[PDB]
Amino acid sequence: PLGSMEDFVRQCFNPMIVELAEKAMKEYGEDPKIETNKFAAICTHLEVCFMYSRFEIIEGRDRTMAWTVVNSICNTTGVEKPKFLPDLYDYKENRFIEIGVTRREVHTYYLEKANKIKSEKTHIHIFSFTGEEMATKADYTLDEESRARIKTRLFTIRQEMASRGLWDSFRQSERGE
Ligand SMILES: Nc1ncnc2c1ncn2[C@@H]1O[C@H](COP(=O)(O)O)[C@@H](O)[C@H]1O
Ligand SMILES: [Mg+2]
Repeated sequence: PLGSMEDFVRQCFNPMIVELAEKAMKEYGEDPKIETNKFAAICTHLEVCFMYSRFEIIEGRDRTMAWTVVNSICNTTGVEKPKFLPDLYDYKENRFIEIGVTRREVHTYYLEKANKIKSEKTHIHIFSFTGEEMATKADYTLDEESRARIKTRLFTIRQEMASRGLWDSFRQSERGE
């Protein structure tokens, strides 16, 4: 009763999500059949981006199209150009957003992300599988039920992993970037 994380991924995520995630892994020479906890994390983070998004999706795009979209927004608006390539753009609050989904402590992950991107303008919003969240300046952007729907989906993933004996490994395998 330990299942295959690959089979879980292909069965419990939307195929559009799985295909984007495989595309993203193959781009970096990681194999979805091998690095399966990573495959699941990737799909989960994609699904959160899509649920969160008013918003232009950046994550999930081919890197040349993602930078085209970033540059196009930056040279249309005032906005500072990110050094990395965020997840979303918010046309309302006029800023890029980095979304994180973590199996570690949310403050730890948040500050890792803040330290990587070194931006005063890009908003960071971190979700955990425990239902904890942390967002830049305690500005949460979306309303309560929209964030609750994201947390609920995270719990559903976790329980469905547990059901297959996949949670233990998945939850223990996250490293710093
Ligand atoms: N569409 C995607 N393309 C590449 N990596 C992704 C995608 N969705 C999720 N991920 C993974 O989920 C997190 C996304 O990276 P970041 O956008 O820096 O939080 C990292 O764990 C990524 O490797
Ligand atoms: Mg991203």
